[PDB]
Amino acid sequence: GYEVHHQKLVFFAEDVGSNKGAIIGLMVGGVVIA
Amino acid sequence: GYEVHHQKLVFFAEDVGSNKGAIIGLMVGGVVIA
Amino acid sequence: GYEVHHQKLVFFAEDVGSNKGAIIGLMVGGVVIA
Amino acid sequence: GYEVHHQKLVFFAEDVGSNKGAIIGLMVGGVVIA
Amino acid sequence: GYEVHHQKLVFFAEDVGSNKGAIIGLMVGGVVIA
Amino acid sequence: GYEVHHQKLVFFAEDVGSNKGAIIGLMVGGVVIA
Amino acid sequence: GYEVHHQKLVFFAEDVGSNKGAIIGLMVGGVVIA
Amino acid sequence: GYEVHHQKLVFFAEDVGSNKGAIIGLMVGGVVIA
Amino acid sequence: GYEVHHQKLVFFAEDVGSNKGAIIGLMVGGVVIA
Amino acid sequence: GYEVHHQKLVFFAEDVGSNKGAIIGLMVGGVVIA
Amino acid sequence: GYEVHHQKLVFFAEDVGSNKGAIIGLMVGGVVIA
Amino acid sequence: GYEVHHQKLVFFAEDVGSNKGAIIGLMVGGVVIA
Amino acid sequence: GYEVHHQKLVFFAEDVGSNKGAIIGLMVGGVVIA
Amino acid sequence: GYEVHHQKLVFFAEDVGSNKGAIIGLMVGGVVIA
Amino acid sequence: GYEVHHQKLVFFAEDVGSNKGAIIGLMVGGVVIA
Amino acid sequence: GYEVHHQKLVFFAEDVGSNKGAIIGLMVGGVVIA
Amino acid sequence: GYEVHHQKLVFFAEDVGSNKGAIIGLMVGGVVIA
Amino acid sequence: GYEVHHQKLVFFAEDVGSNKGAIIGLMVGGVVIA
Amino acid sequence: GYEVHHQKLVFFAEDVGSNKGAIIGLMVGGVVIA
Amino acid sequence: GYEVHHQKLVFFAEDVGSNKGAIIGLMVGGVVIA
Repeated sequence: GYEVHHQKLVFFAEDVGSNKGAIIGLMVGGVVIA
Repeated sequence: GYEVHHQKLVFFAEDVGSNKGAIIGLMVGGVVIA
Repeated sequence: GYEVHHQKLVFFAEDVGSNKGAIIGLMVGGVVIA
Repeated sequence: GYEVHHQKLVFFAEDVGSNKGAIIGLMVGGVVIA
Repeated sequence: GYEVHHQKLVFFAEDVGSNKGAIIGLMVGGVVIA
Repeated sequence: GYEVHHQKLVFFAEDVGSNKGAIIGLMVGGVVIA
Repeated sequence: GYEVHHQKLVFFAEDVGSNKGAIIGLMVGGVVIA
Repeated sequence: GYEVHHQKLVFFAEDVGSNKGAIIGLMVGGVVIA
Repeated sequence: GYEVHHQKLVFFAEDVGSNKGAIIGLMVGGVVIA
Repeated sequence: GYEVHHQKLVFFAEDVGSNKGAIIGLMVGGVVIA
Repeated sequence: GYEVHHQKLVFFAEDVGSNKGAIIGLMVGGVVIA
Repeated sequence: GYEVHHQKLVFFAEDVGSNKGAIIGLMVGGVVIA
Repeated sequence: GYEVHHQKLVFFAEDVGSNKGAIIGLMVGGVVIA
Repeated sequence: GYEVHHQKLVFFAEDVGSNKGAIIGLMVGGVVIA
Repeated sequence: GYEVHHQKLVFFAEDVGSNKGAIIGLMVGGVVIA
Repeated sequence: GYEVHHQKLVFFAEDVGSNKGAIIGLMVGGVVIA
Repeated sequence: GYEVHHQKLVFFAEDVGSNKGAIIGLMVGGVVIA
Repeated sequence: GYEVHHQKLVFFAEDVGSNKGAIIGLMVGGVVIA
Repeated sequence: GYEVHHQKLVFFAEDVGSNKGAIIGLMVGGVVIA
Repeated sequence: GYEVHHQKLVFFAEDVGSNKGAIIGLMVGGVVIA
C-alpha cells in the first residue's frame, strides 16, 4: 500500500512580472547586458 | 496497491507578464542584450 | 503502508516582480551587466 | 506505517521584488556588474 | 510507526526586496561590482 | 565585440551502458519497477 | 570586448554504467522499486 | 575587456558505476526501495 | 580588464561506485529503504 | 585589473565508494532505513 | 548695420535614444508611471 | 554696427540615452513613479 | 561697434545617460518615486 | 568698441551618467523617494 | 575699448556620475529619502 | 489612488496691457526696434 | 494614496502694464533697441 | 499617504509696470539699448 | 504620511515698477546700455 | 510622519522700484553702462 501525492518542482518561477530587461531561466554561458 | 497523483514540474514559469525586453527559458550559450 | 505527500522544491522563486535589469536563475558562467 | 508530509526546499527565494540591477540564483563563475 | 512533517530548508531568502545592486545566491567565483 | 563558444549541457548522460533494468531520464510521476 | 568559453553543465552523469536496477535522473514523485 | 572560461557544474555525478539497486539524481518526494 | 577561470561546482559526486543499495542526490522528502 | 581562478565547491563528495546501504546527499525530511 | 545669426533653442533634446519607459517633454500635470 | 552670433539655449538635454524609466523635461505638478 | 558671440545656457544637461529611474528637469511640485 | 564672447551658464550638469534613482534639476517642493 | 571673455557659471555640476539614490540641484522644500 | 489637480503654467503673461511699442513672447533671434 | 494640487509656474509675468518700449520674454540672441 | 500642495515658481515677475525702456526676462546674448 | 506645502521660488521679482532704462532678469552675456 | 511647509527663496528681489538705469538679476559676463 503506497500512496504518493502533491509534489511540485519549480525551477525558475511560478509568476513572472513585466520585463524591460533580461530574464533567463538557465544558461550555460554567455554575455547578458540589461 | 500503488497510487501516484498530483505531481507537477515547471521549468520557467506558469504566468509570464508583458515583455519589452528579452525572456529566455533556457540557453546553452550566446549573447543577450535588453 | 507508505504515504508521502505535500513536498515542494523551488530553485529560484515563486513570484518575480518587474524587471529593468538582469535576472538569471542559474548560470555556469559568463558576463552579466545591469 | 510511514507517513511523510509537508517538506519544502527553497534555494533562492519565494518572492523577489522589482529589479533594476542584477539578480543571480546560482553561478559557477564570471563577472557581474550592477 | 514513523511520522515526519513540517521541515523547511531555505538557502538564500524567502522574501527579497527591490534591487538596484547585485544579488547572488551562490557563486563559486568571480568578480562582483555594485 | 562579443564572442561566445564551446558551451555544453547534458541532462541525463552522454554515454549510457547496457540496460536490463529501468532507466528514466526525467519523470513527473509514477511507479517504476526493476 | 567580451569572450566567454568552455562552460559545461551536467545534471545526472556523463557516463552511466550497466543497469540491472532502477536509475532515474529526476523525479517529482512516485514509487521506485529495485 | 572581459574573459570568462572553463567553468563547470555537476549535479549528481560525472561517472556512475554499475547499478543493481536504485539511483535517483533528484527527488521531490516518494518511496524508494532497494 | 577582468578574467575569471577554472571554477567548478559538484553537488553529489564526480565518481560514484557500484550500487546495490539506494543512492539519492537530493530529496525533499520521503521514505528510503536499502 | 581583476583575475579570479581555480575555485572549487563540493557538497557531498568527489568520490563515493560502493554502496550496500543508503546514501543521501541532502534531505529536507523523511525516514531512512539501511 | 545689424546682423544676427546662428541662434538655437532646444527645449527637450536634439537626440533621444530608445524608449521602453515614459518620455515627456513638458507637462502641466498628471500621473506618470514607468 | 551690431553683430550678434552663436548663441544657444538648451533646457533639458542635447543627447538623451535609452529609457526604461521616466524622463520629464518640465512639470508643473503631479506624481511620477519609476 | 558691438560684437557679441559664443554664449550658451544649459539648464539641465547636455548629455543624459541611460535611465531606469526618474529624471526631471524642473518641477514645481509633486511626488517622485524611483 | 565692445566685444563680449565665450560665456556659459550651466544650472544642473553638462554630463549626467546612468540613473536607477531620482534626478531632479530644480524643484519648488515635494516628496522624493529613491 | 571693452573686451569681456571666458566666463562660466556652474550651479550644480559639470559631470554627474551614476545614480541609485536621489540627486537634486535645487529645492525650496520637501522630503527627500535615499 | 492618485489625484492631481489645479496646476497652471504661464509663459509670458495672463494679462497684457496696451501696446504702442514691441512685445515679443519668445524670440530665437533678431533685431527688435521700439 | 497621492494627492498633488495647486502648483503654479510663471515665466515672465502674470500682469504686464502698458508698453511704449520693448518687452521680450525670452531671447536667445539679438539686438534690442527701445 | 502623500500630499503636496500650493507650490509656486516665478521667474521674472508676477506684476510688471509700464515700460518706456527695455525689459527682457532671459537673454542668452546680445546688445540691449534703452 | 508626507505633507509638503506652501513653498515658493522667485528669481527676479514679484513686482517690478516702471521702467525707463534697461531691466534684464538673466543674461549669459552681452552689452547693456541704459 | 513628515510635514514641510512655508519655505521661500528669493534671488534678486520681491519688489523692484522704478528704473532709469540698468538692473540685471544675474550676469555671466559683459559690459554694463548706466
